[PDB]
Amino acid sequence: MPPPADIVKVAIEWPGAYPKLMEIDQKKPLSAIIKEVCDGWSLANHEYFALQHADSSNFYITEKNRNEIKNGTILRLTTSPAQNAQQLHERIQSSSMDAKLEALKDLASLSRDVTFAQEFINLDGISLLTQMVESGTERYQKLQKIMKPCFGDMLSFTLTAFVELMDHGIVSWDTFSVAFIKKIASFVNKSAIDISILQRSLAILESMVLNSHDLYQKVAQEITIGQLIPHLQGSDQEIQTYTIAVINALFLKAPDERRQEMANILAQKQLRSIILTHVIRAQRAINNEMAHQLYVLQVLTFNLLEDRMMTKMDPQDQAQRDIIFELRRIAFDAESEPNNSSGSMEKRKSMYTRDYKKLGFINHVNPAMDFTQTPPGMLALDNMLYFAKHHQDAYIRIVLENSSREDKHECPFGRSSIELTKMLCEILKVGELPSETCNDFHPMFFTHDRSFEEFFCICIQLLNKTWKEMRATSEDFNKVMQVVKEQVMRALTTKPSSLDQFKSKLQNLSYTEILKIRQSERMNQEDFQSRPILELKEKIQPEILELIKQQRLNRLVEGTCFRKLNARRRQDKFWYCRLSPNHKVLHYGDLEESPQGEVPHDSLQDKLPVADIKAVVTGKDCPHMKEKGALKQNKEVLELAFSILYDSNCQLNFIAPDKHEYCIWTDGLNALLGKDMMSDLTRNDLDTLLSMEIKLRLLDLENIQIPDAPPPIPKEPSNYDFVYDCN
Amino acid sequence: WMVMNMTQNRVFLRAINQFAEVLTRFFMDQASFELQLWNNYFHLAVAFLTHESLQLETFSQAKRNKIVKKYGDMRKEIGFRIRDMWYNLGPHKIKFIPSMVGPILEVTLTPEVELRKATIPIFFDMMQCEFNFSGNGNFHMFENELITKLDQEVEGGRGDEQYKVLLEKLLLEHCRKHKYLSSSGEVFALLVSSLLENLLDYRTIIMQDESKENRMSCTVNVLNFYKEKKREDIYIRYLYKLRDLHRDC
Amino acid sequence: MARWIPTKRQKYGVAIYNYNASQDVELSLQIGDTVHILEMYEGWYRGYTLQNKSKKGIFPETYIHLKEATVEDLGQHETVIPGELPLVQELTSTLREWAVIWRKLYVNNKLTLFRQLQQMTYSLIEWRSQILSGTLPKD
Repeated sequence: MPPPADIVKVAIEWPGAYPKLMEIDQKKPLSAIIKEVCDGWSLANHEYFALQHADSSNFYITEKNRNEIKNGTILRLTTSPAQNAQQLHERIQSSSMDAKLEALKDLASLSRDVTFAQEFINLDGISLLTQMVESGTERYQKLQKIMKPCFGDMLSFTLTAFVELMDHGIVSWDTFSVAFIKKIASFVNKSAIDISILQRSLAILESMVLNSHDLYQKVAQEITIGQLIPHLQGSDQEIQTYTIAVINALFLKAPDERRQEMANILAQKQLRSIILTHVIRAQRAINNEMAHQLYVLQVLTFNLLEDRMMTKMDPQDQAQRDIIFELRRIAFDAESEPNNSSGSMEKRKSMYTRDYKKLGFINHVNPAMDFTQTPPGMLALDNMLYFAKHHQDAYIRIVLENSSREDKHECPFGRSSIELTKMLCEILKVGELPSETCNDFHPMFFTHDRSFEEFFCICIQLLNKTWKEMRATSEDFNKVMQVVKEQVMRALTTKPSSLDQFKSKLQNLSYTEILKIRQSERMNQEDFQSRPILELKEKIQPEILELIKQQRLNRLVEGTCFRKLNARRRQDKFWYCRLSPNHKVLHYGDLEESPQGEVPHDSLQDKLPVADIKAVVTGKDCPHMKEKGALKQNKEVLELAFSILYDSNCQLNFIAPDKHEYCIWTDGLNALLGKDMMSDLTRNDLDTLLSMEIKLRLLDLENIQIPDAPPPIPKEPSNYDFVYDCN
Repeated sequence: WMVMNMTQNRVFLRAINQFAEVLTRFFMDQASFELQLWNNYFHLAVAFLTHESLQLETFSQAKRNKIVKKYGDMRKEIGFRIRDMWYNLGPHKIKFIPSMVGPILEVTLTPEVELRKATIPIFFDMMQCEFNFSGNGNFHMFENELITKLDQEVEGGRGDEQYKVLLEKLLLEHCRKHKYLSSSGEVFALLVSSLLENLLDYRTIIMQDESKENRMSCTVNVLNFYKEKKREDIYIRYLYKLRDLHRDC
Repeated sequence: MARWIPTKRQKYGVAIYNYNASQDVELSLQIGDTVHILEMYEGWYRGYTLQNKSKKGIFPETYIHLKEATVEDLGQHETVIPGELPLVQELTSTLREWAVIWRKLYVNNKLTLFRQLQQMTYSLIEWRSQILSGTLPKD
């Protein structure tokens, strides 16, 4: 039984005054809330107060978004919005400029409501604004040179209000007049405007283009390519994004012929070169808006290719026949005599059949039957023309290559090109509306104005190289498709900058080494620290430490040669300390010079009670190092001190050759004590053994990502009924 | 080339099987003659049976899994063929004894159980046949060297305790399957099991730290066994070992 | 734990991480704990773990990665390229033997042999991760 929620606590503040509390129920109409507030506070004129939120939103209470009301929030009272509108209207034509400034600032800041905007517009606000703007054309000129900054800021606030009103669409479409466009044009034409004013003007222009088409023609009549290029000189990324967005708006609702015209103008101005030298070479904070700009410019280039490739090339065109004749002349000047250029059509058909029976074409009477399907259609003709123009050496090599293919696996150029074009259109999502959240950008599209063609040429050349290396067959079409898709995606993820460097790095890349090194780094970091991975190794540590201790004890059983104390007067310094094969007793004592090692027998001190050993002091606490008489040891053996203390009066002080053997011995002694190890070698061994074990165990999860959150526990039947018998 | 070895052992099994089938074809009850070659025949059969076994492959379970997946254990069918041949063999088992005693020991002490379960009744059959032969007297003549060879096998390191227990269960069943001589056989088997666990203790302590008293008690137990069973050879050799240990202590 | 159906398309039961101790039969399962499941349920799987083939353990479907592939990787066409996944599974068996190898490698100090074995097995796992996906020419 949840407690009733009809009672809540809310304090309604005042500006400069201390709070008073009341219980407010939002289910009842706002009229009841106002009546109860006035009754509690004994305030008359209930229609002259309202409710607004004093949080970061600074909005009033609405029937749609009153759910943000939560217990314990700052809420200060304001006057009713009707009174606010009335005082703003009174102060619009007041005698104080500071009052006008603050009133317009508040009006612009609190211009984020729709219904209150409806109420204010019901007071002929839009008409009054239009009248004061039209009559204010010559009014502000006298004081323009005096208060340009404040006037410009007020204009920016009013333009922001205009933009948000248009976004809500409260103002009618036909209410737009030429005065607004003329004023914006006058603002643009001024050569002493700040960067912000230019950005706002271009935003207004792109909004105008998005609205209709004839106004786009009007603004384009006053748009020159020579004025938007200086905007690129600015190092600010925001202005670059705005200019690119306006450029895209120029390509939105225009005829395709004018699209081609302005594309040719851009090419003759070489816009992509200055773009690459300006925005590509910048190493500042790239905005996702610029990524959207790159994506939409890529879409524009794709549409500029489609509107000329969407049509079907008629096989009956004599001009098409002449074009393909010239193309095959400049391509196949190895098997075809030059005399056929001015010859008859019989030799033309003979060359057609003899050169297309080697290129996977079935029909020999109508060779242009394959040119009626798009994409790409005539794009392949442009690509082969470009090959003949620039890659004539490679073109001739390819011409002499496919016709000489004696492996019975000749690749149909047309079919392969069509398949690759289809795959590229599918991966690049050709024909879909721009995304509102995705911000993928390819900086390599700005290297050339014909960048997509260069990309396709590099792709097909790489495919030809890989296929020549592999000598593929007709049974691995799916393999070819998947490998080319994977390599294209991997190339796109690398974010190249230049075409030649991109193509070189295509060959420079290893066989998915990035994934392996990333997996190794992630595993190492998880070993250092992770929630769902690190606990796995530390969860299971029963065998590693136990077998490490067993190894240390086996090292103790075999033993070695030890050293004695103050062995300078006919005292041998070679002796042995062997652990029992039952691992309970120690055999040690005075022995002789033994280079061989330990001699199996009973020593002088053949007994050592391991249950009576308290601990093993390591370091300067060894009693034998504290002699002040004549048997002082060297400071060099400060790293070689360890004593087996027992009886509180007898000490078993031993001498080690170097560091690692002493570490082994102290690890063995603690293992006898059943404690943690104190050897860097053990830590050296501890990491790898766990690393080796988990490296062994991770193969089950290879090719499968491991979720971080704990998987849920799905329901199970309560009964243990076995449909299939166990065992 | 373990694969070469296992293939060779498979074809060895095939050769032994065809030997058995041709022997059944033309060495029946009419051919009571020339049966001395069966001695060396089964001698070689066991000599082949005594390699490539569970403890040989015990190093890693993967070897056992792969061999049971490809071939399965062959020593099992070696024992099965031996036991069915002995079932079909005939009443001339008396001459087998001084020869057959040695070979059957290793299959007696197999690491496995199930084939040993199926094979144990051969001891019941040979004991009743020993009574058939030795009704004109006693029949120590198998059990003596049986104990001796058991003695030798455990000294080689193949003794077990729960195997005894299963032995005792089986021989209790056999005594229930038999008549008044069952008491004789069962007390003999009591001696057998007690001495076998005696030597099991000996082997499990001869690897541990020397204690020198449980081993000596076990040795005097084996001395009681030998003096009661009218045998002296291993008795004198083990008292020699006792004298050696005394000298050492 | 009812409604269990025989199935042969789940022999490769891939875990996620150390499973909770909610079930007594279930433990902190290791990464390479492939469960050879012989029973099929909508949201759970009980089968034989690799470490203990004689003990069953009921595992959630959300904890089980769907692997229809069997040891025979051509009957279900799981192979990225034919004649390669048998190599990967025999390599898995090889490394499961490497387990007992390094287990027995520490009984005796084989420092030179141990270090060269470390290098060789390092290259081995490197090449296995490299060829986890087959997309190279046959040579």
